[PDB]
Amino acid sequence: STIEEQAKTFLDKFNHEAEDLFYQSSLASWNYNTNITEENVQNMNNAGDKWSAFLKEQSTLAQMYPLQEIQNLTVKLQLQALQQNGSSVLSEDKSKRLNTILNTMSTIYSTGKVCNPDNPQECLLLEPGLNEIMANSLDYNERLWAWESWRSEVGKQLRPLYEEYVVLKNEMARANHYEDYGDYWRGDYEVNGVDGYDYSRGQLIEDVEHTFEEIKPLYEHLHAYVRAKLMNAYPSYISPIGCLPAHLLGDMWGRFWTNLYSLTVPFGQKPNIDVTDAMVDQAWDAQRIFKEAEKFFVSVGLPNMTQGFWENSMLTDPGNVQKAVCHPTAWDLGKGDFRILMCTKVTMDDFLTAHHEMGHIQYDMAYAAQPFLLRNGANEGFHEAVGEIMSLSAATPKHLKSIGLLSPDFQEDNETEINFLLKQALTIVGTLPFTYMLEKWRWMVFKGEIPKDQWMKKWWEMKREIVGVVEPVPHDETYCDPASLFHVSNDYSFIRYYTRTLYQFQFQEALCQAAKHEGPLHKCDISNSTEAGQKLFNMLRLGKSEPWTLALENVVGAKNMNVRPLLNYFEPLFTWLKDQNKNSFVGWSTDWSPYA
Amino acid sequence: ASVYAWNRKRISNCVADYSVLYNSASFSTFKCYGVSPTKLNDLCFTNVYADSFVIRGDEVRQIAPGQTGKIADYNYKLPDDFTGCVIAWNSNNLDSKVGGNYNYRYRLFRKSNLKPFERDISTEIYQAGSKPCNGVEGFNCYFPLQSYGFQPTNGVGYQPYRVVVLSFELLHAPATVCGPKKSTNLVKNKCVNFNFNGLTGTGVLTESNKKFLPFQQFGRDIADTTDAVRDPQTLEILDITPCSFGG
Ligand SMILES: *[C@@H]1O[C@H](CO)[C@@H](O[C@@H]2O[C@H](CO)[C@@H](O)[C@H](O)[C@H]2NC(C)=O)[C@H](O)[C@H]1NC(C)=O
Ligand SMILES: *[C@@H]1O[C@H](CO)[C@@H](O[C@@H]2O[C@H](CO)[C@@H](O)[C@H](O)[C@H]2NC(C)=O)[C@H](O)[C@H]1NC(C)=O
Ligand SMILES: *[C@@H]1O[C@H](CO)[C@@H](O)[C@H](O)[C@H]1NC(C)=O
Repeated sequence: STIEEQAKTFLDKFNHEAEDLFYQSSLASWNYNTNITEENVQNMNNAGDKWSAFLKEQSTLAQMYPLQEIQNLTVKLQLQALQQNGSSVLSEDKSKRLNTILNTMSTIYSTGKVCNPDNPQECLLLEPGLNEIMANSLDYNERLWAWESWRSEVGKQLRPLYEEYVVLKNEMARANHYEDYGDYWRGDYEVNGVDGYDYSRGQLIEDVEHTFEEIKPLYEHLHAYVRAKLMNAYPSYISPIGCLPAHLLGDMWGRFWTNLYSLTVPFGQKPNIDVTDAMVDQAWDAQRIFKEAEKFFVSVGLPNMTQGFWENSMLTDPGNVQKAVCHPTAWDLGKGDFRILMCTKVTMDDFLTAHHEMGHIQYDMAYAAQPFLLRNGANEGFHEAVGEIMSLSAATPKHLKSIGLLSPDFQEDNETEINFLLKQALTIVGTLPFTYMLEKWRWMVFKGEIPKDQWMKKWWEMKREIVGVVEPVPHDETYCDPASLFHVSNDYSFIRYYTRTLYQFQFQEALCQAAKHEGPLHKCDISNSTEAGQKLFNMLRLGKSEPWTLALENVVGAKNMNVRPLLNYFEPLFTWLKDQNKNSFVGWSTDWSPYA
Repeated sequence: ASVYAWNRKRISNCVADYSVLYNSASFSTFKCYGVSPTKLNDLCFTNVYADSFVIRGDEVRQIAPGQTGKIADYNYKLPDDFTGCVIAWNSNNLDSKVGGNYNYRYRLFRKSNLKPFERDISTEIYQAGSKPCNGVEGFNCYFPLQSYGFQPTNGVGYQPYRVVVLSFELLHAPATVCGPKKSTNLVKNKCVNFNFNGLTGTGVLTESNKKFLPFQQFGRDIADTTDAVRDPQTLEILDITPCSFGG
């Protein structure tokens, strides 16, 4: 009666009831998200604590098992999920104080209140309106005022709150034998099993920027081009030596340059690739869109969709008193239950979103054969990257023409190719610097070697080197501008978005090579190539049973992260940028400011 | 019944029609290992044994010769040389409950693998470690019996399937169950060959006026040559004459 068999029997007892309870809870959650009503609300409680009232006890009894000698790596890894102290290591007062501070910070961040002084009785929130008006306009006064007001009424009273949150999170990190909460986050990309596949938390810190510097010549070029368009859009507001302010990026944070794409259009003569008029003319309902997505998925190589999903899952227009939130989600309710939740309509964007959600469902089924504690991806980014692969391949013009979205006699050329490529890069490679700098700043703030004074101003100079942003209004210590973001107060690791883009680029590039296609990467199509889908499913079926480094070995030949697909994809854009902004000089200056 | 309490039935002394069930589309799985389903109606055994229960959909492949699994080892076991057939069909519409078909249970833990054609219904608490589980479950205690979470939405694999396995025993005692025989029509005044109730021969059949006692089946005149028969259905006496021949 060795302890290994005792642990195996404990897992066998645990997993069945855990699956049953998780299935019940997920079914209730899906019902409430499909039936917005008070009756479905209390049910959450009736399950919620119960889940904990089942999980914590199993976590309570997952300590006397000596999880240090089990030969089966799968068994030890599965048991490691239950052998987690969590936040229970802290005292009750500390835990309740942390919970209260998280609640208040999230509520105050989500309840941003800015009233225009002319009409002080009508404030505006993060919901459309002020953000919508300032994100789509051509002005410097209103945008800057809105940015300052938002950073003032969210930053003033959250600086001590975020400080206390960070220090208590770090304290509980030491409470769980972690010298830093940054290491706690990096533990997702941490494996110490098979030799040659192990990864460490410290290595990832440098590896994140090791693949980041190579896009600096490209991204800056776009910025230079943007700056060129800035000299064609903003008269005497951005110096050619310097760069643009925060509120002129199109968003209050400047994560993406989509809001600035219209200003920086490369060639507006050629219309963009749009076939939504065809689906409206051809009467493409939600059913037709889902059927075509299913057919393309089958052509790729994934197994055909099963029944039950087409009836239980909602597809379009909650409509009447039977209301439902339809934010794009793919629900893996467990026990062989997979459903979609998204308002599908007659749009190519809705087509791509449906492709994304159903690819998420397919990936969920791919590792559904894994046990309850292994039915997840190797890391956070793999799920979203896999979901986005098919959406990327479902928008290629060749794919549209094959299923007859584009005209059968359509003819694309270099002008629309360059326009589309720049449009994609303005968001894809235009967000990597901001994501990397935010992740690094969060790494320092969790590690805490920087003092509390070195929070704002350091940020506001560091953003100069990476994102290329000047200060429209000063910020010394009286706000918390970085802390006033959605993925800063909800305890969300921000490296997932950085990793997802690189993973999806690598997978798309590898599929394009091993899919029998010729030409540029942006026009690559994986339709009717079942070998590529078979290799993709070989990757997907691993789930959590294999390390992420070992997972990154079937579709792609590199277990680590590389930047080569990023440069290869935007090759025509890079060679157009090289001879486009010849008059101006690339790079920005960190000394110039709009006020000086 | 339960998988570990499989319902056992003995069938003997009747005529068994197999093609009637074989020619049915309501059975999801129909696997025969002894002989072909068509040939089954020809030969016959001395008795039949039926094991009936309902299991999970994914476990149907577990019940087979040379197959192992939790059901195949701790709930019900079959030998490698099993003779007979297995018939399974979905019971999601009936057995699975909206509130959960937790009435059904399966044996998850057992000290030893079950023997072929053997049933275990023990409810003794199982022990996985050195600590003796004295009554109430402790650390190394796990219940052998686990319920079922059948729901209307559980995927095809989790739907409960009704499974019945038929085995045939042909002990040296006289056979008691056999398939239907099928009888043709009757002709007269023509040289034909016949197999009346297993008695075969050629000749021409005519109407006669002999008076059998109520228990004879045929008759012979002398030198032991059959001359008359009684048809098993109409129960009338027919006379046999050899077909004409000569030089
Ligand atoms: C998934 O695709 C396969 C391949 O077409 C489907 O299999 C056939 O589908 C057609 C039309 O959908 C039917 O007329 C055939 O009878 C199917 N044959 C078989 C052997 O299944 C399959 O039905 C599709 N899955 C679903 C749920 O529709
Ligand atoms: C075998 O079954 C047949 C079918 O019913 C029987 O034939 C009928 O028997 C009844 C009995 O009164 C008669 O009224 C009918 O006229 C018969 N039908 C015919 C001759 O075509 C037959 O008797 C049965 N054999 C038995 C009982 O030995
Ligand atoms: C949604 O919930 C309300 C409130 O309990 C109930 O009256 C209604 O029947 C529900 N509808 C569905 C489709 O479940």
